[PDB]
Amino acid sequence: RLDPPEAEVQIDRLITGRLQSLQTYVTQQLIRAAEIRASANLAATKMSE
Amino acid sequence: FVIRGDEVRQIAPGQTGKIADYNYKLPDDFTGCVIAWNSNNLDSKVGG
Repeated sequence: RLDPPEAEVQIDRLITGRLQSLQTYVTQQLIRAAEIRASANLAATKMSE
Repeated sequence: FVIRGDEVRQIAPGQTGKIADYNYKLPDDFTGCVIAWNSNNLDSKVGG
């Protein structure tokens, strides 16, 4: 629907939005992984003891 | 080159128009300058 010279702006907007979404998802995953790793360490300690 | 006085605008990068489409197109990322000056007195003939 657009000539590339002006469509680049829309493509950049979409890229920024999707990249921000990916970064947010990865940060949430990192925090959740830290929590689950703490739980797993507790579970291993409980198993051993 | 020589162009119609109304076509000077078409010389800007990333622009349409007959001249910029089929005669001479600047790259979208063109880096440089454009000079255009009236040459009516030196290029206009009574007979055309």
